Amino acid sequence: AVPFRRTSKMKKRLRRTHFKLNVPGMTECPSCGEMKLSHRVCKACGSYNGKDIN
Amino acid sequence: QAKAVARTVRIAPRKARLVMDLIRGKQVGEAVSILNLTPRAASPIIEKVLKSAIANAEHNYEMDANNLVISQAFVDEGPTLKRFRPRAMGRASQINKRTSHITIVVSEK
Amino acid sequence: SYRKLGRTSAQRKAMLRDLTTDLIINERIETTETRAKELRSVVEKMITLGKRGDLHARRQAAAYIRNEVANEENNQDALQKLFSDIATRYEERQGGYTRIMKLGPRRGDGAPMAIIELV
Amino acid sequence: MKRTFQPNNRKRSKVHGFRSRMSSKNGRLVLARRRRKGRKVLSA
RNA sequence: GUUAAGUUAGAAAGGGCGCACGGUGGAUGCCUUGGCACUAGGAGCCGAUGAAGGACGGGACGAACACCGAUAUGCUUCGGG
RNA sequence: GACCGAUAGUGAACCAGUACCGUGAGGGAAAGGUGAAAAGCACCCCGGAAGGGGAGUGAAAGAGAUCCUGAAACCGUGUGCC
RNA sequence: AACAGUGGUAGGAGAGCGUUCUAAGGGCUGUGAAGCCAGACCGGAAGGACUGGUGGAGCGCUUAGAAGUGAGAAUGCCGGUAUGAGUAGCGAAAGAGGGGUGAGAAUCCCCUCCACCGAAUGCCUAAGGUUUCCUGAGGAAGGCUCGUCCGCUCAGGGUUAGU
RNA sequence: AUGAUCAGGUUGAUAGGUCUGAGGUGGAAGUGUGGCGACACAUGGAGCUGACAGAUACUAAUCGAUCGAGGACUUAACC
Repeated sequence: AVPFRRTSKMKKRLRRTHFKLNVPGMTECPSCGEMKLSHRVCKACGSYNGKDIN
Repeated sequence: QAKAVARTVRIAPRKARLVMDLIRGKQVGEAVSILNLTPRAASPIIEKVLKSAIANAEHNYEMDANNLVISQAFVDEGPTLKRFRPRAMGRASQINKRTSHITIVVSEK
Repeated sequence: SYRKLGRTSAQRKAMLRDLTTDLIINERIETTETRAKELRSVVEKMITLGKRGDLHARRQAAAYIRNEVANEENNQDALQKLFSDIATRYEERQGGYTRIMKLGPRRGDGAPMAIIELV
Repeated sequence: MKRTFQPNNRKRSKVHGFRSRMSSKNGRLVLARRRRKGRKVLSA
């Protein structure tokens, strides 16, 4: 249970080539103005599905 | 052509680079949106200094909010805080608390 | 199946009882997603129970929900407030007395919050 | 799991105190060489 | 534009090699307040008339160095300036 | 001084026999450099600040508090070829 | 000119290269030295020039002398930085919900339920520690996360005995 | 395990409710009777039911967005 050799630079990058994290999914808010996630209520306008939520 | 830097903000540079690389080369007005809507540790810091970067237009040479894009931007290491976490068998292992420099250079197109 | 919520059955049951009492208390809950998903079904069977509204129903709902104060000036306890007001309000809609609104996750842990309200 | 050092001010000053070291001749040599060395805390 | 079987650029999730610009880190160069070894000279003891060395304390705020001793960041009394 | 020029030279060029370790005897470090002068950043913008971007001083700001020079390991960013 | 020779460990011999000082003579330098960085230049070698960029004051050459004089290895020593690897771990435990502060709230404060201990995880008080106690500010470091918070920092304040 | 696969996303039965069931536990409470009494009876195969199977638009699968074709030489063959 020990690394027998050091891992070289290209091996290190080649392992890390999948560890990049994906973008979220944005959608334009029902209330105008800004960006929001899908299926989340609006953070700024405070609305969802056209309806208003306090 | 505006530039702002972070200059040793206490955060691991790799954990910075992961959320940092996804805004490379796209329009700022939606880049700020995707970045404050992704939950990461680094997102408020890069949010802050990116808004400072676009904010270098007020008492500055004049550009405008639209037609403006990130040209190039990167994360650079700062000096590391040496810390010694105690460990079993009295071994006294050593840990590194890293700091990072974050660069944003933004130009109009 | 049904979720475990990261705790064994005793404090799990105590947890759900406490949340549903809170729901009847203030008709609107902010909590995480999975607590909301397993919350919905149980509070709405208590709503069916209150709609039934007989004495066997009173004792059954007493055996699960707990006695807080719900309208202090009338000293209305949660049981009687349920059994009088909310059953009379929602007697007509034969199911689905709950709504889930999802939000952005918390700063602390990225736990996905949800809005629960009774409607 | 009683460790190797229990603190006691009285026994400490009795067995390593300034009077205790000055009482002996050999302790006087200890004082002299420590003072020549220049230690801040010169005796216990 | 159908065959048919043949021949070939082409890519890049990423990477490799060169180039450029960075950061980190403090090597190198330069410098010296210090130190080493000596030369010539002086001096080669102090202490109950209380030593060596300390503790405490003293300043327009308070710490530490340095100075001093309830006469406490000094004083009297000769000289230099 | 055909002695050293800060991993050297005393352990100690720097509040060192200190910090620290040991119950005690004892052991015993690391740590020099802005500028000629602080003339050390008025004022504005981002921000809670930190930090930056401007304006100003200087011969220099890449000279802005380990601040002369800033090699290498290491780590990034664009790319010419594959 | 001719002839012959020219693998090589231990080894032995001869030629040299380079560094720091020191004298002698010569000169180079803010019109930019040393050092650094980059080049497709020169010699048989160790190496040595030239041209740019940085740098902002010292240094070559000639001949001779004197050396703390040449590093890749010693499980060498010191400093810095990689690899594991975004992995292991995050140190016995039941919270949850609403309000409030705040730039930011699972972690701070208020309230309601629930839970745990209870010959103790309660209350006094030794040894020991020495302000950690209280109040008001602050959140760079300490807090195995966060932290508006404290046993952290800062500024004050606090211990009264004839028994 | 996460990816992945599959069923679904408002002209829809995907999941959770509601109603009806299967099945399981088995005689709920509250009444009234008898009994001093612990109790036993009737109301009544009552009451309750996690995953199971049918219906039901009650609640949630909304507005969005992103990716993703335009095609080289010869022999046969015919526009």
